[PDB]
Amino acid sequence: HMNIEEGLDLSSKTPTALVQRLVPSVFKEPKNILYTLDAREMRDPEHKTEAG
Amino acid sequence: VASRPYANVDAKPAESAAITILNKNAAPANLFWADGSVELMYGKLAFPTGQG
Repeated sequence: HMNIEEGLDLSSKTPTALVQRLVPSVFKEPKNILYTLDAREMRDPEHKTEAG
Repeated sequence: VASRPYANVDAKPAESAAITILNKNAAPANLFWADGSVELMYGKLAFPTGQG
């Protein structure tokens, strides 16, 4: 973005400073789900299938 | 009355009927059976393949 300046002679005027603004974009902490099945519970495959 | 076909003893105990213990001393047992009463169930726990 720029300043406007007025008149024909600008020798008294500060030129516009170019400012190279930057927008950050960042990952969150990863989101997870945890469950467990014991070696008895794993005998029924619907537990893994439905929990997945 | 519905229990009478399933009866296993000839009479109900008398009031304060005495108890006789057969194992007067500690002793090792000799075991007897007719086939089909004494059984082992066998099962397998679901230890997963491919995982770990």
